[PDB]
Amino acid sequence: QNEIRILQDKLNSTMKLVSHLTAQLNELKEQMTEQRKRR
Amino acid sequence: QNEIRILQDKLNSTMKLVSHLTAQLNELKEQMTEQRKRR
Repeated sequence: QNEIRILQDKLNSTMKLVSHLTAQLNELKEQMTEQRKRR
Repeated sequence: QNEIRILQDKLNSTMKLVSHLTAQLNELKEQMTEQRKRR
């Protein structure tokens, strides 16, 4: 049961990592938009 | 006591996860605003 709780925490961490990846993609899109605006 | 410190670290991680969820919601709102602007 303690391992199951740890597994649930790991799943939450995986969800956070997925959100971080989405944030990184958004940052890349923002950087591309800034570059286009500068040009 | 060491477990209590680990629990405190886990609570900090949970707070970070909550902040990450808020950031994801903000990113979704930004994406919706960008879509509305494009339309």
